[PDB]
Amino acid sequence: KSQLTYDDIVNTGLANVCPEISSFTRGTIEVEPNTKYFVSDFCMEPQEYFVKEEPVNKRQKAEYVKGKVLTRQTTSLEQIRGSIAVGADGTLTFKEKDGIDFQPITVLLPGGEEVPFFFTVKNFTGTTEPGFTSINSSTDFVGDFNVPSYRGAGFLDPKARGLYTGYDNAVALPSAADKFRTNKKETPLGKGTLSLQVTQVDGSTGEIAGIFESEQPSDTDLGAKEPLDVKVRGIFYGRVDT
Amino acid sequence: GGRDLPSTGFAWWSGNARLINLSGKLLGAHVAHAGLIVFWAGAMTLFEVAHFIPEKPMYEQGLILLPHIATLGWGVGPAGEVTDIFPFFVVGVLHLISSAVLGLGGIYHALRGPEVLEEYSSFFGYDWKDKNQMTNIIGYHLILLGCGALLLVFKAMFFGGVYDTWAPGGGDVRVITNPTLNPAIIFGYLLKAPFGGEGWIISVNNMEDIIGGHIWIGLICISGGIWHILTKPFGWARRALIWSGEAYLSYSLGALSLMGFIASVFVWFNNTAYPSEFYGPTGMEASQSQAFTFLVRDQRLGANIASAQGPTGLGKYLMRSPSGEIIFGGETMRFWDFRGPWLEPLRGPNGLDLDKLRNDIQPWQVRRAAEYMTHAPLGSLNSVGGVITDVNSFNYVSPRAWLATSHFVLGFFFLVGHLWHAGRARAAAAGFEKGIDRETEPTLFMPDLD
Amino acid sequence: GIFRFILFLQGFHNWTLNPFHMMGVAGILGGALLCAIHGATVENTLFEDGEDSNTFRAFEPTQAEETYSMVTANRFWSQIFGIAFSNKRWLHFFMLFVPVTGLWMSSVGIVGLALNLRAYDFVSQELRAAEDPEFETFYTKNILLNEGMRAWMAPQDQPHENFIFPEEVLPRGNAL
Amino acid sequence: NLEPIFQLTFLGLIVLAGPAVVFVLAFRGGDL
Amino acid sequence: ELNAVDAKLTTDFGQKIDLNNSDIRDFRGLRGFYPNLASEIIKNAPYDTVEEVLDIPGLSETQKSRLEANLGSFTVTEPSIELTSGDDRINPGVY
Amino acid sequence: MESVAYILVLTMALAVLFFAIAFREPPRIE
Amino acid sequence: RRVDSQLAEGASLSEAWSTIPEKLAFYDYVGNSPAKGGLFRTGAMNSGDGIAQEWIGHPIFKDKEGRELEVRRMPNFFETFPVIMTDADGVVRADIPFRRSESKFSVEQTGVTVSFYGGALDGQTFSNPSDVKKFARKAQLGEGFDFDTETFNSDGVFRTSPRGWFTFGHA
Amino acid sequence: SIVFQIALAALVLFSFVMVVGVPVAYASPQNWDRSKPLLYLGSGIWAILVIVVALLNFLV
Amino acid sequence: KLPEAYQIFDPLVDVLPVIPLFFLALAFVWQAAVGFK
Amino acid sequence: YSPEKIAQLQVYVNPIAVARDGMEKRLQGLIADQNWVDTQTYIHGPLGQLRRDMLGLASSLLPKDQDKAKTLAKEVFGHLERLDAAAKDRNGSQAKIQYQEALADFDSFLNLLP
Ligand code: CLA
Ligand code: CLA
Ligand code: CLA
Ligand code: CLA
Ligand code: CLA
Ligand code: CLA
Ligand SMILES: CC1=C(/C=C/C(C)=C/C=C/C(C)=C/C=C/C=C(C)/C=C/C=C(C)/C=C/C2=C(C)CCCC2(C)C)C(C)(C)CCC1
Ligand SMILES: CCCCCCCCCCCCO[C@@H]1O[C@H](CO)[C@@H](O[C@H]2O[C@H](CO)[C@@H](O)[C@H](O)[C@H]2O)[C@H](O)[C@H]1O
Ligand SMILES: [Ca+2]
Ligand SMILES: [Ca+2]
Ligand SMILES: [Fe+2]
Repeated sequence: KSQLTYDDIVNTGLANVCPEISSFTRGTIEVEPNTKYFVSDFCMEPQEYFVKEEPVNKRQKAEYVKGKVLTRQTTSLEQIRGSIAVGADGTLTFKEKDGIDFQPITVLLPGGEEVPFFFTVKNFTGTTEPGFTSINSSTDFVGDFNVPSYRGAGFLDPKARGLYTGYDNAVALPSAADKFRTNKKETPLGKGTLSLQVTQVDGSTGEIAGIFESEQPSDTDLGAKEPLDVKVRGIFYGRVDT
Repeated sequence: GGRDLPSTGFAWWSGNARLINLSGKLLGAHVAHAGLIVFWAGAMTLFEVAHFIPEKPMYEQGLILLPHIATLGWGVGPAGEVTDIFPFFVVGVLHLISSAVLGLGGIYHALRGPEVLEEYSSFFGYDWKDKNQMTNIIGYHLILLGCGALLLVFKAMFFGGVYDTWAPGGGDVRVITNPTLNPAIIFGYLLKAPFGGEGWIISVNNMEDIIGGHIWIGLICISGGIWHILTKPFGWARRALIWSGEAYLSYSLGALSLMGFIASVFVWFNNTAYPSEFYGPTGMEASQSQAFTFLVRDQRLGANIASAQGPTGLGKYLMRSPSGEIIFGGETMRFWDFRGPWLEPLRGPNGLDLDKLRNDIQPWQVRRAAEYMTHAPLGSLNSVGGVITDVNSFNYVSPRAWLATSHFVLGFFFLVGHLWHAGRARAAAAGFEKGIDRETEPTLFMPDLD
Repeated sequence: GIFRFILFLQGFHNWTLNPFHMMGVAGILGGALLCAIHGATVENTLFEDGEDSNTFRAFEPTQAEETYSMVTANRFWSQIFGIAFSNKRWLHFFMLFVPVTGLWMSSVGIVGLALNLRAYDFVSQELRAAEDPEFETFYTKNILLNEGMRAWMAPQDQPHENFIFPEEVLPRGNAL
Repeated sequence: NLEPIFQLTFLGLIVLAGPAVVFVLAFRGGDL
Repeated sequence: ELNAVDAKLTTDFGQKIDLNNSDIRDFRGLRGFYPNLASEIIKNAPYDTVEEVLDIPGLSETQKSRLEANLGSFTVTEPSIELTSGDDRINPGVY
Repeated sequence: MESVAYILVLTMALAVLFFAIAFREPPRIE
Repeated sequence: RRVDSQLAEGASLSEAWSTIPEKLAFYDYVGNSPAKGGLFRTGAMNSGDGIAQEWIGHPIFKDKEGRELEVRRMPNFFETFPVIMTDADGVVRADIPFRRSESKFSVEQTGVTVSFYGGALDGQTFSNPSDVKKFARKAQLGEGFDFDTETFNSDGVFRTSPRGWFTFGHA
Repeated sequence: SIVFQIALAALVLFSFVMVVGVPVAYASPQNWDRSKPLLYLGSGIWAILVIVVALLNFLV
Repeated sequence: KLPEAYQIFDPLVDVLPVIPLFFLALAFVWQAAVGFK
Repeated sequence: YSPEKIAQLQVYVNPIAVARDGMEKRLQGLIADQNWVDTQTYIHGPLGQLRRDMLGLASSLLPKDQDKAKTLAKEVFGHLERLDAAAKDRNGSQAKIQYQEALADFDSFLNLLP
């Protein structure tokens, strides 16, 4: 894609694909133990989706069921700017700063349940094990990210109830308008855990690519339901500014 | 030639049908009508000039003919600003004067000259059933039509050029030096799907392709004219077609309906042959300009336009198209195939580029987006611009709206005319256009359906 | 004024949802359809009763003979549409019956609206959307449209009620 | 303005012309 | 039950300009705030006390005097993510 | 189960159409 | 009038509103208007709001400044109606806003309180804006009543009375 | 410059007289001998008036 | 606006584009003169 | 040119100079790094008012170097159009050539500036 124009990739689903380190090398981005490295165009391409089914029993294992994405090639975070900060103890810290760092995704589970979730890396701070002097195959950033509500506080449900907008009651039923717990919308801030395992480094250009595994809650519909647990696996790419 | 119902069988409201086999008077009707067309061109152009305010943009003044002249590169300079009104005036006057010559010739042939040309000349006399001569007429006209296309080519290449809205350093008149002769591109255009993202021939987006197309069109039309003069219709065509004046009229009506629908779509969607600096923004452009305008405002107020999720969960300013391209958010997601010379600088290989959207915006781009957004081709029939719920103080209806609506309506009514004359030509060839014969009604000799 | 009355009945009565109006729409549209199809069928099954292309001159008001072929028309529509009129008397009665019956049915519905007896809602779908915020139909969307119309039109349409609706209480979607 | 007067005068001339031609051709037994 | 923004409206957020939650249009009322100073305030939020809206890096004399002249229009409440997430403090969808 | 009612009335309509076309009173010239 | 006569005699607000017969208060409830039903809202009006159990008493809403506010009542034409409260000289002092980004007259902002006189809630004051809004919506429908919605699995949409059904059928 | 407007006014008035005269001349078969040369004269004079206006525009 | 040498016939120019409508109406006028034969 | 007229020309002289600068700076670099996507975006956006400006300037110059600046301006636009073709056809060779000739003809335009 490095030499492809917009007119060559449009309508082809190559805009939603992560860039790939071509030069197959096992390089190493050397690091001073007390500095900061900017990450310019971070991309995470999700490839696998898993939703924790909630069995009706309370001692059965939940298990993770694969889903099919109902949305199309709109599942990728890209053009993300981050920093790699090095602790005095060789700890590498990934700190995603901004970018196209979220994508709403809807998966279908077997049995006909639609599970949308706010796929994101917002405010991700991942740390490796202390003792690194280079970014290599062993680097694995593990940390928490914020998962904001899938629907904003400006969202309106089909009966025009919302959080800072819309009705606060069931207007279609004047006598029973304050019966429905769904009259109160909330948008609680969720948390995800992401791991970035780096597998390929191109030290001649500062590029890093790897695989990720995310764990995050799904949409709750302004609190209308308990969120499911979603597992996302895929590949990522980044460039480190030296 | 009979000029009454008892002598022709045609009533006054079908009077021009009395000219079907009166080739001289029919020729007169045709030349006088051509005169009407040229008269309107000249007179309407002179009206537009007399009503033209040179500094005010063309699409704000109800102009549809001066934009056509300006696209050809006469009377305008960079960004379409008017340099001289005289070329528009000259175009109008030359059409207006020629109109009189055609009016005279028409009134002559319609009133004074021979009613039938068959006797007078073998060259101009035609019988509808004489396939060789009718193909001769097709050929002579195909050679003049191809000559006209080559006239467009000559104007774009050797006589000052044409307006290229995509020109580097801003839109301007450009002389085309490398027109696209590659038949793969040119005819590939014909093979593109007529849906979003491809747009068939409506998606032609560079003057080099337009000019190379007109070299092909001139060449194919001239070749087809020569072929039709030196050949006769073959057997399969002699067997599948109706050979009569009304039949040929219906064929041309079908063709005209097709071209009218095509022209409607062309003016609505394409901003290359119809530059927005003359025709105003396309509706796709106005929507994208709105999204862009508030992208810039909110970014300047300090918002993160990349990571700002909207109330639905999709990005408020930026999102991904179903194929992943970075596009503008909101309902404008539908117009993400829109290409415009003020937008394309901010597009990267993956779509809209965050680095460009955060550092390379220009005041002319912001001004252009504001102007295009406030000139969205939305307006009322009495020319109250903007959305229909707005109050009466903005006098504007886009030229694109006028042209598209007009040519869709004309295309539809000409499809209706095609059906009217094609069915009538078929019935009249078969001999039951005047009704069912009582003695030999076909259904009386057909078995019952049950 | 009539357009206002029409929109008022939409926004306050959900008159399009009323089956009586629907029967009226069916009657008026079917009346138009019957008019167009009878006219066209008759004009295109005409007997060749004259020499001119102007077929209108080929009819005498006192002639005893039908001016168009009912057999040909019947076969045409039987093979095009599957069924056809075969009795002209029933055809012309049907042309009266359809629009007239539609006007009567719509009038019955309007009489219901005089008392605010409206087919305004489907309670099943209102109860579900009340309980299930993921549930949306075109019906619920039209309900929302009606609430918007009512709130934005009442103060000016009913100036005697002195409806003071401050801007903040006016229902509206996002942005728009 | 005298313009509304001139526009209406030209328009009246043009409006009368065609009917005048038909009237002259009918009065003088022309080939109507 | 009240949702969180309605409960916020029961507090001082409903009376005065809230430095941690009020959108950029609420600063239009103070002369010389919209857009630049309101932008800088919204960018350096949250604030623990109103007084420390004067400790924003890079502020000049005019902006400091302008903030001090209007300290009594300002209140500080806990940042509610129902008014901040998605850059709602710059564009809540109100035109 | 209201879905069953809706499908049943729609099916009755369509079946009436089929019978009215396939088995109509044959128009005869008398 | 009956309340004001008792007030003129010397009674207190709670004593005067206690003179109001529940039957009289019941007639002053929009759910009993025959112009609130539906063509296919079948059956008894008890299948809608429910069986009326008791008058909850008369709400008096006051802002933080002590201005007496009245909820503007739902007219027969409206299926839904915005909640608006006006003071004595007809100036809107409170409402339940739809958009709260720019709201200015919210119950929460304006500190509306409601005190009840007579009925079941006699001598109670509600300051929690949730319950004040609930009672404001109740006041929209006129005098407020407790309902039993279980006996008939009442759905919460008003029906019309035998008056309405008779008129419909005979017209 | 007033001579230009004189020529243009003459063109507009001769144009009206010809708009009147052309259809009457072509549809009056009994007056054809008298009206053919008048038709030629009108056409030639009209073209000359157009050319004179053209040139004067280029002289003023 | 028209060039300055032509600003005289401006009211004539404003009424020129309509004339083909008058041609369509003149067809009917002539038919009425011939009695719609 | 009178200092007061020199001032009136500045309206146009400013964007022209900004353009001349970036052309020598980023454009050269873009062409060097063969970033054709960016070369195209640069000559259509940052330089997207170059014609309106250069010509406005030329028209506003004294009626002696006016046409010469006009002819010079048109020359640059011609080279920028060949830069665009070259970039669109990934032709690094002609791209460098057109860039150099555009700057030469841009240099001469600037020499015609009082
Ligand atoms: C584009 C419009 C158009 C044109 C070019 C024609 C042309 C023609 N028609 Mg048709 N017609 C039209 C519209 C048109 N018609 C419409 C709209 C109707 C319905 C009302 C008819 C109804 C109709 C009937 C019923 C008949 C015709 C016939 C004819 C033919 C003979 C005309 C004749 O003898 O009239 C004679 C009329 C006159 C002498 C009156 C004066 C007409 C002149 C041309 C006026 C010109 C004025 C103009 C301003 C002068 C400018 C001069 C200079 C500046 C150039 C002629 C070729 C006849 C035919 O078929 O012949 C066999 C016939 O019977 N037409
Ligand atoms: C392709 C044709 C076309 C198009 C797109 C336009 C477009 C425009 N013209 Mg132009 N014009 C045209 C033909 C056209 N005109 C013709 C033929 C004439 C000669 C009369 C004029 C004379 C003219 C003048 C004198 C003026 C314009 C003006 C305008 C502008 C405003 C239009 C307006 O307010 O309309 C109002 C809309 C209507 C009147 C609606 C007309 C509805 C038609 C009649 C319906 C017919 C449809 C269908 C074919 C009927 C067939 C029935 C049968 C087949 C069953 C707009 C840019 C104005 C302007 O801004 O100038 C700068 C102006 O002053 N035009
Ligand atoms: C489509 C248009 C058309 C057609 C096919 C004809 C055909 C005919 N006309 Mg007619 N005529 C026309 C337009 C047309 N005319 C016009 C506009 C006028 C007004 C000036 C006349 C005036 C006219 C008169 C007065 C007479 C004819 C006659 C004739 C016949 C013999 C022509 C001739 O001398 O041989 C061939 C002639 C030539 C080869 C030389 C002329 C070619 C032209 C003048 C030059 C090229 C045309 C143009 C300038 C270039 C392209 C046009 C542009 C729009 C692209 C023939 C049937 C005569 C007739 O009826 O005889 C019985 C006759 O007396 N015509
Ligand atoms: C206005 C221009 C014009 C007209 C009226 C004609 C008319 C004719 N041509 Mg000619 N032709 C033309 C231009 C024209 N030609 C040109 C420019 C060329 C050069 C390429 C030719 C080359 C040519 C050849 C080589 C032949 C003809 C033949 C014919 C005859 C029958 C053609 C036929 O049945 O078409 C109808 C078309 C078909 C039956 C083909 C089926 C195509 C299917 C239906 C797909 C159609 C596409 C779809 C429906 C439309 C999509 C819309 C979009 C593409 C615009 C007929 C007299 C034939 C003949 O008899 O020669 C004397 C013949 O063999 N023509
Ligand atoms: C170039 C195209 C073309 C040509 C040459 C013809 C030619 C012909 N047609 Mg066809 N027709 C066409 C297009 C064409 N038609 C279209 C597009 C339609 C669909 C609407 C029809 C529908 C049609 C029918 C239904 C019939 C014909 C008939 C005829 C014949 C007699 C026509 C006549 O005397 O009209 C006389 C002209 C008039 C009576 C004037 C019509 C006035 C209309 C209503 C005005 C249209 C609106 C106009 C733009 C003005 C709007 C402004 C308003 C504010 C005033 C003649 C052979 C007749 C036939 O079959 O004969 C064999 C016939 O019955 N045509
Ligand atoms: C004037 C007659 C009349 C009136 C005003 C009432 C009024 C009432 N009845 Mg009684 N009732 C009546 C006659 C009447 N009834 C008759 C004749 C019977 C015997 C069947 C009953 C049996 C009955 C029972 C068993 C019950 C009532 C109940 C009720 C109450 C609720 C009404 C309701 O939900 O309606 C609903 C009405 C409708 C939904 C209207 C239906 C409209 C039809 C379907 C339209 C169809 C028209 C046609 C198909 C379209 C024409 C097509 C065209 C081609 C011709 C109300 C007080 C209920 C109640 O509360 O009792 C205590 C109750 O349980 N009624
Ligand atoms: C450019 C020019 C010109 C030209 C012009 C012209 C060309 C003219 C024309 C003219 C015309 C072209 C006109 C006409 C008109 C028409 C009319 C005016 C008509 C009317 C109509 C009506 C009124 C109708 C009626 C009726 C009838 C008849 C039928 C039946 C029915 C009725 C009764 C209704 C001139 C010279 C000025 C000069 C300057 C320039
Ligand atoms: C040839 C004629 C026959 C037509 C073809 C038949 C194929 C159509 C399959 C539908 C038949 C019913 O089969 C099944 O129905 C249920 C009932 O809603 C659907 O179920 C769906 O809706 C229900 C409720 O709305 C949800 O709880 C469920 O999660 C969802 O998937 C299934 O998606 C469908 O697979
Ligand atoms: Ca606010
Ligand atoms: Ca004028
Ligand atoms: Fe009939």
